[PDB]
Amino acid sequence: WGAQGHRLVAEVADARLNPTARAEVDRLLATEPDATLASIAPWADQLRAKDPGLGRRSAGWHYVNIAEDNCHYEAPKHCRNGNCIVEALKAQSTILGDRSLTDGERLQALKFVVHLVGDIHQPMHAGYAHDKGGNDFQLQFGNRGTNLHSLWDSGMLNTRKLDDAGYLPLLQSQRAPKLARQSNPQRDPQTWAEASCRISMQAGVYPATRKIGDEYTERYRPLAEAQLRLAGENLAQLLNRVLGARLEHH
Ligand SMILES: O=c1ccn([C@@H]2O[C@H](COP(=O)(O)O)[C@@H](O)[C@H]2O)c(=O)[nH]1
Ligand SMILES: [Zn+2]
Ligand SMILES: [Zn+2]
Ligand SMILES: [Zn+2]
Repeated sequence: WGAQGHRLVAEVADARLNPTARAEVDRLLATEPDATLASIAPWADQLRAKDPGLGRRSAGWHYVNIAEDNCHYEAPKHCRNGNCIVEALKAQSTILGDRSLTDGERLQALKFVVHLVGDIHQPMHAGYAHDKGGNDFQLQFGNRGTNLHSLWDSGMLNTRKLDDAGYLPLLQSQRAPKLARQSNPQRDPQTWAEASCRISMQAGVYPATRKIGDEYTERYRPLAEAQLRLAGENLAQLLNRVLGARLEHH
């Protein structure tokens, strides 16, 4: 996603934290001036500016392109050296949960988990390798040139002309998605990447022409918005497992 999609995933999740996860998230955020779950959500995309070395190391962590393999993930083939979103989200979830680490280490992991649960719910972050997740599929959207990747990351969301405060309650108004009955931080990333890949391959998501407009928005913007809600609910369920496992006896 672009920055707004990332912040909205985090805003959906933030309100769904259990009291233990609320307190631990707040404690980690308090170590960095002005940090909220939402404000840190775009951080991992900003590393060319903020941390070039980490930026180069983590660039591949934002996606996993499995559509040519019919959305069936295989770590050795699709994720050599762990350099993809499935294995990165698993590892950052483990790091985040490791209470023996420093606040700085666990806050960095939190930044990645918040971002990556967003990205693993963006269809075009789990799509074709051969066109770089739709980045190479250039098209006209209304009167403006873009590409299929950017259309899904932000172009459709931008059609609402809402700031986060306007967009958030719209996402919250949707029918609740059915989640897994339990969080499994090591197994759910693959599930989510494969589901996102299947959307990238759904009929019409790749349009039959290179000139689209309101018909495309009206059909697929609801699905992008459903994916933001789902990502936020899945992020809260994951943080509740990693950071909120005990109320009594914490
Ligand atoms: O197939 C691709 C290629 C790139 N990216 C996004 O673009 C960023 C920059 O990739 P690159 O142009 O530096 O390889 C990645 O971190 C990722 O967020 C994708 O989502 N899918
Ligand atoms: Zn993104
Ligand atoms: Zn993207
Ligand atoms: Zn990203």
